Amino acid sequence: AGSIPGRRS
Amino acid sequence: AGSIPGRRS
Amino acid sequence: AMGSMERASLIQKAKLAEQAERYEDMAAFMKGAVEKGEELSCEERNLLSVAYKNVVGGQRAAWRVLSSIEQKSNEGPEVREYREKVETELQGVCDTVLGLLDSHLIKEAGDAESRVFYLKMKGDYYRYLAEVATGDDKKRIIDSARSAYQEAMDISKKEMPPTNPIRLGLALNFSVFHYEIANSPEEAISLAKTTFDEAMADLHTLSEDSYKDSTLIMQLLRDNLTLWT
Amino acid sequence: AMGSMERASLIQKAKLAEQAERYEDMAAFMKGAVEKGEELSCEERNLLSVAYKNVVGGQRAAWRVLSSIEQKSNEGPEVREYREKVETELQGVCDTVLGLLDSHLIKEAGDAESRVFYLKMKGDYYRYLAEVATGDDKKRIIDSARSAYQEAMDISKKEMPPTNPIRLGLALNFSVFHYEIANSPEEAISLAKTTFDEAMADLHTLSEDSYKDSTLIMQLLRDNLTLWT
Ligand SMILES: *Cc1ccc(C(=O)N2CCC[C@@H](O)C2)cc1
Ligand SMILES: *Cc1ccc(C(=O)N2CCC[C@@H](O)C2)cc1
Ligand SMILES: [Ca+2]
Ligand SMILES: [Ca+2]
Ligand SMILES: [Cl-]
Ligand SMILES: [Cl-]
Ligand SMILES: [Cl-]
Ligand SMILES: [Cl-]
Repeated sequence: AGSIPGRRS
Repeated sequence: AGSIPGRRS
Repeated sequence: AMGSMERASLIQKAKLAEQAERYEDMAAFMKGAVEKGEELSCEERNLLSVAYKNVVGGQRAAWRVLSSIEQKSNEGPEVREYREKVETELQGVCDTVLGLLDSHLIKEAGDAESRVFYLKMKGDYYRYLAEVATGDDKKRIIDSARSAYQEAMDISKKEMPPTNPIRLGLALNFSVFHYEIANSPEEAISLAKTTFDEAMADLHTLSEDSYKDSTLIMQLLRDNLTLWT
Repeated sequence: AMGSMERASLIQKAKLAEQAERYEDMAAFMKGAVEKGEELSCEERNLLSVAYKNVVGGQRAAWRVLSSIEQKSNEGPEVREYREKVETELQGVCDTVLGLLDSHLIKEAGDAESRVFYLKMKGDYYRYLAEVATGDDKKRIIDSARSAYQEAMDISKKEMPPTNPIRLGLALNFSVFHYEIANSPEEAISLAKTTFDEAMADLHTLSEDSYKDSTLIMQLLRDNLTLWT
């Protein structure tokens, strides 16, 4: 189950 | 130019 | 720690650290920027979020490796001790982020896009605390996560279109909260389905670039539904 | 820092940290193990080497990103300042490793396999210092790297078979030193070719598992030769 990856910005 | 990766042991 | 550095230099160095994949530095620079006391712009909020998500993401991955080893051994004290050390470090990072949100990002956030963003953050970092929680407070931590997510949901439904990427990512993560933390898989599935369908019906209003942003997160909802059903 | 923890617990936790990809922790645990004062076994030497290679590998990658940005901008002080911070942190890690080798790993290393291993390490961490060096000491740092590699080469040629993986990896890295640091590409190419050919001629003596270990490093020599010729 994936949350928002949110690791690139 | 690659040295010994040496990152896994 | 960053008190003597200019706010704009902190922001510039957070961007550099992101390029260098130095996420611990990135988070410290963004912590310093928050502590300057000014509100954060949209871009700055994303820098804050990306930095701590990477830091705690590495801690969570390590904790899961160590928890798995620890469980296999319960079928010396070193594995438990080291899992505890990593767990304590993770909790400290979550507490630091929650402290920034509470002092004073959330209370100064008046626009829907900032307020929902920070409350989603609050739900996420309590969710990370809940992942490792066992004792007297696992239930209170879970309810703190739920309450933050719920307030963010209520605002996002009133103030944002169904395709707004922050609204979609909030619903994605709240559905993961339901599935993984709250033992409510039916609520997780219902939320992800309703979120996906209401976004689909709003896509016709979007530009080409907004369409790309929204459909990317819709695919993440669909990936979860495929895994859950 | 690790003075109160048992040596065997430090070693066990270094292995756990490797599994958790927590290389900073791994290096601190192995630093503590070295500081117990006992010699290191073959496996323990590898743990020490893997830990610091990962730590400094991440620092080198970050330094190169930041150096590249800095050079583009020279065609505020933030990029230079942040590159300097990363550079200082890298130099401190290299100095820490060199300090462990000097106090007192190298002087207590009597067997060829340990002595060549530590001297190769010494050459590698001076090479990393040379990569970022500019001022009064770049030449002395380069000669320190050369001297360590040379002593290791002399021992490995006398005491180890041409297929020994430590002998092959030493020659690989000394050839990279020649090519990248010493501005001697012909010496780099000659060393890699002679090392490869003398290993090839010794492969017939090896077991299936030793053959795999040796041919893997021979392929790295060949990859460099392909890039250099
Ligand atoms: C929590 C969260 C949700 C969505 C995103 C995202 O993909 N974007 C892209 C374009 C607009 C940005 O504000 C956010 C990130 C985090
Ligand atoms: C510097 C260096 C050279 C070679 C290796 C390596 O591949 N091995 C595998 C089997 C024997 C080990 O001692 C070393 C690692 C580092
Ligand atoms: Ca100022
Ligand atoms: Ca003891
Ligand atoms: Cl520990
Ligand atoms: Cl405000
Ligand atoms: Cl800096
Ligand atoms: Cl000895």
